[PDB]
Amino acid sequence: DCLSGRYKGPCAVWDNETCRRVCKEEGRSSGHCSPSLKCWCEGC
Repeated sequence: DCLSGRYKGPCAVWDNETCRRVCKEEGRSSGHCSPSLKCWCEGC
């Protein structure tokens, strides 16, 4: 998996879906948020 390259900011309980969409956009499985308020994209 990788970290989004288009998402930016922290990622908290209100940014997970954001990951879902941004990671979907790139064309991955979905974005998963990290305990380190980060946005991963899954399917990398």
